[PDB]
Amino acid sequence: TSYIGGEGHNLQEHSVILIRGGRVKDLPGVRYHTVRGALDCSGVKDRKQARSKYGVKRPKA
Amino acid sequence: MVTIRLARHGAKKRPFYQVVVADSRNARNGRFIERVGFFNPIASEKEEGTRLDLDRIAHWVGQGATISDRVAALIKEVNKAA
Amino acid sequence: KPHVNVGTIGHVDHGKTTLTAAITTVLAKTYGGAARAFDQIDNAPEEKARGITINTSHVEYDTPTRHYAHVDCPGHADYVKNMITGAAQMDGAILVVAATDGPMPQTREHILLGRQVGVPYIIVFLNKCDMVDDEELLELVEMEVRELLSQYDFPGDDTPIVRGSALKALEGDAEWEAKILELAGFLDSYIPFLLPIEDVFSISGRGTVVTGRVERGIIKVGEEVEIVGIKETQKSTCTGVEMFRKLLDEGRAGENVGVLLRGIKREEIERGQVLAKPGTIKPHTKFESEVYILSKDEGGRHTPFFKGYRPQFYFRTTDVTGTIELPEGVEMVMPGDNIKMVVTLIHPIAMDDGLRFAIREGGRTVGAGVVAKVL
Amino acid sequence: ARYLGPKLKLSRREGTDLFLKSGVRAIDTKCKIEQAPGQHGARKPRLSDYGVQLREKQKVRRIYGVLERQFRNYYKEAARLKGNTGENLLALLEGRLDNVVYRMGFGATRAEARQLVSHKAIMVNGRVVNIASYQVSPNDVVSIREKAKKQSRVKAALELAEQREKPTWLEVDAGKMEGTFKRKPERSDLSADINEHLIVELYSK
Amino acid sequence: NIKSAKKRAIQSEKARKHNASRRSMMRTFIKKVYAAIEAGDKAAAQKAFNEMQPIVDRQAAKGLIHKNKAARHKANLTAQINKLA
RNA sequence: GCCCGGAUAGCUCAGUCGGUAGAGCAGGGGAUUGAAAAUCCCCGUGUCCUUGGUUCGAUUCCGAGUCCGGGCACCA
RNA sequence: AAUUGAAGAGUUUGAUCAUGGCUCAGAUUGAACGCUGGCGGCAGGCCUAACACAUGCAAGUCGAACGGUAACAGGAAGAAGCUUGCUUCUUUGCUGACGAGUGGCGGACGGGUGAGUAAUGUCUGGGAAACUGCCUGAUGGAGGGGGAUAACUACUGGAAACGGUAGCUAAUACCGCAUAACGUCGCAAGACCAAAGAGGGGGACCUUCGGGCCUCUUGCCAUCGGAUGUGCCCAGAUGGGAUUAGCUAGUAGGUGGGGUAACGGCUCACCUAGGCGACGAUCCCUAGCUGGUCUGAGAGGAUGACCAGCCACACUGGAACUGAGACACGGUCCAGACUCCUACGGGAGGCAGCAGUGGGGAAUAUUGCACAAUGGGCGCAAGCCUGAUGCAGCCAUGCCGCGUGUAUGAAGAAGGCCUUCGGGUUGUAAAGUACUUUCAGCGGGGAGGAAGGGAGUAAAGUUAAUACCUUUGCUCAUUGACGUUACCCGCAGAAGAAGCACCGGCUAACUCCGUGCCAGCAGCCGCGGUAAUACGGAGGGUGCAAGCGUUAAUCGGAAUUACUGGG
Ligand SMILES: Nc1nc2c(ncn2[C@@H]2O[C@H](COP(=O)(O)OP(=O)(O)O)[C@@H](O)[C@H]2O)c(=O)[nH]1
Ligand SMILES: *C(=O)[C@@H](N)Cc1ccccc1
Repeated sequence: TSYIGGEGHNLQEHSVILIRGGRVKDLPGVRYHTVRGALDCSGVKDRKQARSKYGVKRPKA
Repeated sequence: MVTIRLARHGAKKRPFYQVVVADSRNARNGRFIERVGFFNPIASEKEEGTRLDLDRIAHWVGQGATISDRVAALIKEVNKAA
Repeated sequence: KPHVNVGTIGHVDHGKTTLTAAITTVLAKTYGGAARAFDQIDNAPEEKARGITINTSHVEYDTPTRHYAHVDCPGHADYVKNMITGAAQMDGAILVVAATDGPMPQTREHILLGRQVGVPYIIVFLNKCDMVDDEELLELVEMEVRELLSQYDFPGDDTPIVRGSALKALEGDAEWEAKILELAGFLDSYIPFLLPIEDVFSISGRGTVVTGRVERGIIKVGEEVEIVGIKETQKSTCTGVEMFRKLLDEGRAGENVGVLLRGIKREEIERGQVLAKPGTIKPHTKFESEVYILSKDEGGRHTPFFKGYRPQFYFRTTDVTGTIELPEGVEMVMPGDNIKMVVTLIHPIAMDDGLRFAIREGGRTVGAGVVAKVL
Repeated sequence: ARYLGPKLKLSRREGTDLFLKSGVRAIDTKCKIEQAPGQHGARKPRLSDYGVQLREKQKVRRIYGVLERQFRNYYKEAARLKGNTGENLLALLEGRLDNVVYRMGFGATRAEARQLVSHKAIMVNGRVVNIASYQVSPNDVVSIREKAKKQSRVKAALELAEQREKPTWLEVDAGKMEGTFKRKPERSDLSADINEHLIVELYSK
Repeated sequence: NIKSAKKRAIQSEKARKHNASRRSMMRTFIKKVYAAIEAGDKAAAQKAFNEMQPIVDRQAAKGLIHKNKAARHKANLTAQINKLA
């Protein structure tokens, strides 16, 4: 079971995603991070800082 | 059959032939008994670029080993007499 | 070179194919180019588009200012599966009307089919003027075409109609030969490689081959071509072109070709997208479109729609449905308007101004549209 | 490669005139020196040991205009030489062509001197050299190529060298704009204020 | 397989039919000697020896045998008849 | 390219063979405390995926498209 | 001249010293992902499915081995147009050359994969009971005959694959005879065993007028050698588990027969009853090994991608022939599985060769060019073949170099942001102004990688000979995929080229506002309960740089497996 990070995601019962390791030491048993911005998991909204993570593209404007 | 052929070394567009004594039934840069000198066909106006110790060469051809035409022509260039 | 698709329409045996054999020869001698024989145009090789057997001859005639790819059908029913299904589309048609038959019912159906798919311009070619040689009967045939165009919502009051003889333009008699140049001249005055995706085929061992007739321009084996799809666009190259499993070194304008891509799956490309030129158009998520609405007796609707109504747009090969925003001032849109609508399609694609389409909803053609402004 | 940013701000980071903006106006005075590193620059830095060790290294990199990998490649060169690592680094860094032409006086600032080297204007041993990282050998002469000779830039820059130091590990002609490099430099005659001792242990870890 | 070096296929079949036919006659001459050694006739085997001594030696120069295998035959075969005589 | 099943308030389901949409698990808002457990006092928070037709009237009837999963093709 | 070389910090607790784990700072990677992106140089790029595979190509060559010549080009004889030699053109192996056939040679090299393998392998050091084509050294020989077969014809079975029937002819094909040696069997005496001719030129002579003969080049037979390759044996070393403790009966050895190139249980018949085993047998699991690569002060630990040597494999399993060498990637026979054609009787096929496709997967490239170069194959050579190799295309994957400009510029602006609202900061940053221009892009020049080879000529040897042939120079025309090359020059214009992580401590660098145990942050300790330097936005600063971060992986730190160096 993985940890879906981000402010409001879009994962519903299916849709292929990507899993990268790493514990959070906040939840018993979890050991991964679903990568935002991979295959089906879209980039989180309104995030202008640190966008390498969360898969957000560079703002066009 | 033992030959006195070459061996393409160096890089892309920058060769460095190793006049080597090897066997004809093997790779170009494969198993060799010895390397008798080297050859720099992409040399300059420096003081080197070709080295062939004749004694080691003659000992091989005298045994029954063949020489590559490229090496033999360069042997005429290295001039055993002059 | 800029390119416009053209075709000869009207009643069968009026002089469509010989007129097609008239323009291809007149532009090949006095200007230069390759000419196609009349029997080569009368007999049309078969093609399978979306599963339907279609016989369409692809000939070409070049003008000093415009590039033309012509299509033809020796069977009226073949013309039927051309425009509506999404096989052959022309921006400007050459209405072939015989002077001995005048506007026939079959000529009236071709005028009717021009309305639904959305053909903005219709050049009229009055043929068989070598029989009816009187001024009075030649003008009664002119007003019957113009009345058949004006009633069918076509600008028949200012359309240039070329009176001529197609068979006389074949042997090379200068009197009617230069008149076809006036016809070719009217194709230019009154009326960028792009390729639609009609069907894809994962050729066993070779890779993915996309099928589709060439819209504009010429391509050879090896050019880097981009593809605008209802996804994020990508780049690739045409490593090969074959037609009906027959080798082809060049994919030219008008020919139904088969493009072979460079490393793409079947899931990457879905039927409806387009292979465009790397540097001409970008995809848009928002744009404005102008539409004309039919009536209940010619299909259309019988009950109006409101805000949020999403009809299935059929732009050439695509069945993209999009929630349409209506302009301010109107609430209920009754069947028969000619107003503009705002489009926010669910999946972005190359939508530039001027693209024609026939709107559907539920299973019937509702209206004809054209992109007014790109946003 | 280059920093290409406000190349005087980092001089305010350490509070020392690193000659980054010599130009024609010798004394600046209007840059708010020593008191404008950032926005809240009024505060006194905690200055830890790792911090004092870093600034010593970070001072010199902004002076020669090189990067970390370039520097780590340079430091590795100092490790494989006898004598002393501390001097092996600084002797190497003076071998840079853009440093040599700057020391000859043909360059006002190193940034300006770097441009003439990169644009084939400089000529060593009668040969055109593009890469500024050209490790010059001792007992060699440099000169300015004829077509790019006296093109207004070296003229203004040459007289600005008359407010300078005029070192001893090199030699200039200044008659035909010619400079000749002698043996590699000693520490005792290079600025006298850049400590290399603190640099060495930083790359041990 | 589709390769012009399929002649080596028919070359070998022509050769195997040939070679083995020679080896079969080579072996039976050796067997004939063992018949006399079984019966203990020192005179018969002696003649049988020189009967095909050149034969087994003949395939040596032909290239069928490794020539040392053939030489090994003439050694022990003699050893049997000298044991008998 | 074609044929079906799920698309019912956060979640899982009832309700239909036209009649103005429910329940359960919820969760939360207020009073108490340094903050909660506990107790008392009130609860739908729904575009039935969207849209169109047959309309006194459609979640349910016939239609389409899109998303998801499951079956079949076709081979420039 | 040839290892000048070793760092720490946070967290147990009210607080402390230890013991002790956990974690972080570093380096690296055959990488993947996310965002961003200007070019170039050199390498590298299927690690999972040893998964199944469409099509193209990846090994042929020699006429100086032979019969022939089906084709293409000449010669010659002839014949028809008609311009009477300008053409047309039927015969013809008579030359050049050459599909198909017989034969010599290669196909066992080169190239790919790592499934299997824990010792039948590899590595290290020795050894004797072997063999060894092509090449080379020494000494002799190279005499003489016979009969079949393919191609080619006639006929004929089969859809095709693929043959069959009665006949034809030659050869460096094949089989006998002759002759033997320092060769082989044998104590000796004795006995026995080999083969092949072609190409060029030409004088006297000789022409059944094919040619012989002299001679030059080369090939063939045998023997001892040599170089090289290959096979075999012993010893040491080469992973983990004892919660794997007995294993083995051709197994331990001997004699004899047989077999192998060679020794041998390699294999048999018989006799004896031993052999391996705690310094670890057998069994199970895993796995190509090494020279190396990465880390590490070293010792060591991990690992075995590219390159190089070696072994194994070639759809699965097995077997065997040919041959110097295979018990064989593009060879055969069989069983089996999976595809393919079918005229349903029967046959055809193996990308772990380079490309490419499906599928797998987080993920790894064109169905490109040339044989110019190096090497290999055949050949006298010329040449021909060569997906080896040399190059190009694709990707920031890595290392490395360069550019995105410079100097000047204070109302120290606008606007953003903070403010004790004075101002400070952004900020020499920009604008403005003066110059230069790498690399892009456009247009012309222009290295080098090319050695030779081919033809001709002179000379020197060979010889009866100025011939032929061979060798040392020289002349002519030159053979370049890359290739719009490397490099150089000219022109225009700052024009076309900067993002990424972070800012409580470890750890370099800050505030405001918004959200209020909510949302989210997070490697560890830990932040958030309505005033957060740790969440989110914004300004500023810091770290790095065409890369920056993240996850996984390995080592280090870890003296937390301690031999160096612990209890
Ligand atoms: N009299 C006359 N007949 C014409 C003219 N043009 C065409 N036609 C006739 O029309 C016939 C067919 O014309 P076409 O357009 O090829 O018909 P389709 O190919 O069957 O549709 C031919 O037989 C022509 O004789 C014309 O100008 N004058
Ligand atoms: C492949 O043949 C295409 N060029 C034309 C086509 C033929 C049949 C069906 C679809 C495309």
